[PDB]
Amino acid sequence: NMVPLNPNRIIPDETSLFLESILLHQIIGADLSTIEILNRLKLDYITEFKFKNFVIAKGAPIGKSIVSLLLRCKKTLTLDRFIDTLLEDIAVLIKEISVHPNESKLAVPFLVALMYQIVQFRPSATHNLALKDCFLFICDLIRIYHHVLKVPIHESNMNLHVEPQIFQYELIDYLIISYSFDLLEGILRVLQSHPKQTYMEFFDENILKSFEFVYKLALTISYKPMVNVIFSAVEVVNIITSIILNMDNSSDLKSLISGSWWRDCITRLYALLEKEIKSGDVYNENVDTTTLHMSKYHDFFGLIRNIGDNELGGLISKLIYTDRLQSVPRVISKEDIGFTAPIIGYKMEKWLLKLKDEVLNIFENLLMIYGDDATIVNGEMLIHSSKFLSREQALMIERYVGQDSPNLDLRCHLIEHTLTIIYRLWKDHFKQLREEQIKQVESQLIMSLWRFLVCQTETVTANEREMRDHRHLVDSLHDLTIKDQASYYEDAFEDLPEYIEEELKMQLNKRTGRIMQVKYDEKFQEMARTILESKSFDLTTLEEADSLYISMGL
Amino acid sequence: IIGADLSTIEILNRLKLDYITEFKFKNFVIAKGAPIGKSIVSLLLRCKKTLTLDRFIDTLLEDIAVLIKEISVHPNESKLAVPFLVALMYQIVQFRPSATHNLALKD
Amino acid sequence: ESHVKYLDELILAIKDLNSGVDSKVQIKKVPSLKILNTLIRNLKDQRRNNIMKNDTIFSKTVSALALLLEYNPFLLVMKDSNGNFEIQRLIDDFLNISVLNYDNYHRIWFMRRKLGSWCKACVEFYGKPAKFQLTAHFENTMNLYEQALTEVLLGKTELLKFYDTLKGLYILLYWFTSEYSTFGNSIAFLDSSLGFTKFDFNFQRLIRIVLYVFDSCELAALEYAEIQLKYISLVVDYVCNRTISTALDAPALVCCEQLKFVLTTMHHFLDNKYGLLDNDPTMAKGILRLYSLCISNDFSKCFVDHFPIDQWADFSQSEHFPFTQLTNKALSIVYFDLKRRSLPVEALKYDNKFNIWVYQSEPDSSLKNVTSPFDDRYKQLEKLRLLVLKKFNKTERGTLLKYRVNQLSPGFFQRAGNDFKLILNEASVSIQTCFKTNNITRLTSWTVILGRLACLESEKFSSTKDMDNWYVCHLCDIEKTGNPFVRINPNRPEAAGKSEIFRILHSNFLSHPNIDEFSESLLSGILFSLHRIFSHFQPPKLTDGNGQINKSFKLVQKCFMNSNRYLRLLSTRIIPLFNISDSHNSEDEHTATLIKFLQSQKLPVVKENLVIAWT
Repeated sequence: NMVPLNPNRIIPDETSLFLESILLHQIIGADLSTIEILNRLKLDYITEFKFKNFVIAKGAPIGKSIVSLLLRCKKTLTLDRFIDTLLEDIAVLIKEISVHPNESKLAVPFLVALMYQIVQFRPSATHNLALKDCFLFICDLIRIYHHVLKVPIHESNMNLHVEPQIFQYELIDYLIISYSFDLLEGILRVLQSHPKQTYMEFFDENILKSFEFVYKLALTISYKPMVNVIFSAVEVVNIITSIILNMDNSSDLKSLISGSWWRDCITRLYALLEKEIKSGDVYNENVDTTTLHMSKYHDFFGLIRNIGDNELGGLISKLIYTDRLQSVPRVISKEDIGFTAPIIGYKMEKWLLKLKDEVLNIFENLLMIYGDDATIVNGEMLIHSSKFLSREQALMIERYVGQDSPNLDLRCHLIEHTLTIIYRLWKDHFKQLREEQIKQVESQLIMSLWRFLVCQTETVTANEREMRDHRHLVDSLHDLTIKDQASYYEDAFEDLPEYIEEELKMQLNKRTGRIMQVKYDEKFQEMARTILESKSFDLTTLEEADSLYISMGL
Repeated sequence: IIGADLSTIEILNRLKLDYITEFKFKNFVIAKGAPIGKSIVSLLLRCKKTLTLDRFIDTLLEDIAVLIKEISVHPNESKLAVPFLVALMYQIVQFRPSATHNLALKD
Repeated sequence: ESHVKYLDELILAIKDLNSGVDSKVQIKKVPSLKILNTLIRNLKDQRRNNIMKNDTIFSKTVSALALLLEYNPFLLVMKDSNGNFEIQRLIDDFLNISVLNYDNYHRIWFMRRKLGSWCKACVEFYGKPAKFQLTAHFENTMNLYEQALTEVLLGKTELLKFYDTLKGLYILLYWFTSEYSTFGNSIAFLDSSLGFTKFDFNFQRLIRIVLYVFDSCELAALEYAEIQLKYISLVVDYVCNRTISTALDAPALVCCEQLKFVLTTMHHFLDNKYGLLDNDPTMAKGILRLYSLCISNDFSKCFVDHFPIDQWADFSQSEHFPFTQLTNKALSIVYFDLKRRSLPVEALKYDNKFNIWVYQSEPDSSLKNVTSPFDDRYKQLEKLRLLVLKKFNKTERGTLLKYRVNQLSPGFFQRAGNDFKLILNEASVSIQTCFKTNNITRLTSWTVILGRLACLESEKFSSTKDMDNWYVCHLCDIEKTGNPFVRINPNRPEAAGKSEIFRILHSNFLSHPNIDEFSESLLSGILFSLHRIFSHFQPPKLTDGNGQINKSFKLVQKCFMNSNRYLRLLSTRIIPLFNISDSHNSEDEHTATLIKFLQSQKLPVVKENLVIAWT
């Protein structure tokens, strides 16, 4: 039963694999490895930089120097040390060509991207000090680029959108921001999977405050934000909360994070959830931020996620001359970027949908961070939460079913889950909710519960006769998915073994029922019922709960 | 190389060849303002995970040798490539005796 | 064994025990905990080998047992407890039955989706406190597994025990390699979304540390071959759920970092070759899954660059690539497609033997696997082949909803295929004859086609908009905000006048002798049909003055008198649709009629969708 030592192992040098995954590293749509995009850039307003042998001479491609750095500190460090050292060095570079307001700072985006490829090449050994370094670092960089993150909601008269149609530097700023927010996500991840015996370090008031300023610059309630940064900021909020739970000695750091500071998170995050999605004009200047757009004028994927078309990634395939040592880079253009494939809008909206899954689940995570709570959840996480829950009931009904699009099932699963969030709030966090706010939203609460309730008996099919017709009229997308998973996307789900389609006929059927407002899992239905029929609090008037229920029975 | 102050891979990265806008032996894309070194780094990198020790050697030898040639038989262009290409050939060659294989060395 | 009927008796008993009242969940405890012995025995005897490995009968008996614990929801509100967590002393023997079901992807997805319900949902009554201790014990188990994975690097373990330790690795792993719809905050690391949960790259770290452990410790058994080829299967199961599920086109990825990660991972596994196994379509399955994910989208340079297999090419042979027979076959397929759109595709022509574009393969043949099929009647294998190969259709490479109108009755594009009128007339003649008493499945797919095709004859009058370009409609199906019915403008065309779909549908699904009630759900189907056809097309009068509500609004009313949400709310949505108009909303005669209609009923079932319709 020996498992033999292989006396001639060939075990990789992961720092070497890293050196590779750097020198080859290419952003989505680029002509070059983005490292080489660096490697064709000399800049004339930094004659000579050094931090620790990183001379970007007066005649150096910022690449030339950065790749050379990869080589030097490759010879120097071991893996964790090299992660830390590229962090520090590439950062202090990002500063010295970011706080230098007259030079071509297009190294900076891919430098941040390099932060990303670093931290998320070896999030195993990356460590708190340089984590916070790059974190706070590009945070202050985003405070450097106050202009784009805070551009007037509609350019009020005086302010004009007469911009040089320039995703050129628009890319520079936006790219840095989103890439670095994804780097914040990955830093949270190194600590997020890091042992929770050691969670008192990468949390500090400086993390919080830098994020204050940058979060507020991105979720610009007064100006016209962009959806990559909105995604990214709310994702950072999300992982922040994830660790607010996954920190064991939680009371101390929950004291450290200010209650008013989560509050200033969630004012803007409720603001988000109440901002909406106008696909037909998502690639056009729409209404005052109540229309998440990610306009083609500022449009690429992002790093742990690909929401746009990344059309402007193609113009990164014209980002530099690719035949010239450019001093300032090749245009990317806001006008050129963006009847062709509204699947573009559909996948991006499937994101924004998953975004609001993130939002609901991290609102939910807040719900857990406090069992006994404070100003962030003061019945407001019933007000705004159930307001979203009922807004999505009303939208799914009034349009989205029949609108019968890719969104349907994902949205219905996640808003029934936000129903469940309402449920556990109204049961365990039932302690907080006081009269003033249960009166501000008695409406939403009671009738959202009532809507889900008018279903359980379901005398229609209770089977797969023509509720499968419904599975075709709306769940046709998930029918394409059952086809695709059985024919393309499962090693075993070809030649079904006859104990699974017996289940399919009803399971996918109640999936499309949850799409079409009915036949939610008995779990779901009694969740919704018990939220309302909890007579322990007179949410319902006992003499009229009969008039309520008699829409179904009871 | 002594006096060649650089990472000679970067040296190579400073070698564009306009006339030859078409090149490809074992995946060797090259164009007008497209540096010899840009394709050199291209190879080095993904060839690490593709090839083994000696097959890496051989692949460099033969590919960068096709480069050696098609620039050498290209009298119209200048051959700044071949010196440091061959310097690369030497770091290759030297890297180990036992690892390096006589077939590759032959070729 | 007749213990099928033994479990049948137990499930009949639990079905009998509903609740204090007819409706049967009872979220909170009812201390009456009588089926306690049977519930424990469900898993107490699951550790056997007689019919505990069967499916069909026993499998549905276990599905019914899951419904019994939801019919009792949570008895822990006042009872059902243990020293640590009882929900964990459930999960652990569930993972024992998992290592029993270790290989069957069927038996693992079903079991962990129902236990998903159990944890992500059937404790989601509470959330915080139970979830906390559940996650604690989960992390304990993970750390134990990781510490056991070390000393096998040096040989002082068993053989079956090593196999099963690395299999328990895999079982944790697949349990963890689904998308959100399978868990939630129950487990610490599957809680976020948008390209990351606290798992995804805890998991990439898992995968890379276990690649370390594999290159460190190995053995030459074909079962180990399997428990590694399953690992490449899972490292692409990592990405399959991390896709935006793009309808029917190979699902684009949410996160190109899963893309690069899996590229690097299976390419280093091309390197590893640990545990070759015969008769294995898993290898090429994974490679083609990923290439399908990487066909011609922006991920193109991504895949070719971060997973170049090409350096195993060797045209000069008929035994082409070195991994395994059918693997190397399909991999040369993917390779050869790569070369295909690399070189000038004018050098390719459709040689029509297998009708895929082929460039100059070689002067000599040297292409034993150029386009041939190979499978033991494996539809998935050959469909991988066909989709990837014909993905450069350069003709009808589109559709999803219109492609579904054709998927049910396959063999249906044997003609123009693009043409609206062929499906027009075929569904016409179908509802004209194709039922006797039971055509309530295929006729239903024809009604979903009728709705989609109304939305398509809407997509037109705007050069090429036929079945070709149709993932979903615009005026009905691109989701919006604001007053959505702002989009729906009355200058639209008259329904019957500009839709023979309407003419003959009004004849058949609306003048049906049993339209009153033949199949509640089919009724609601043609209901959404009317919904969309009207959203695109001007409304004919509901009532012509002298009565005769238009045998469709009649359906509106009658289903509006449903007994639950279903037909009722499915009716409600379209009242406004008839209202948005002109020349029938001219003197708002339609408006006043439907106002009187919303006040022509008070039946208690319908107050809700009444308030909807009014809204």
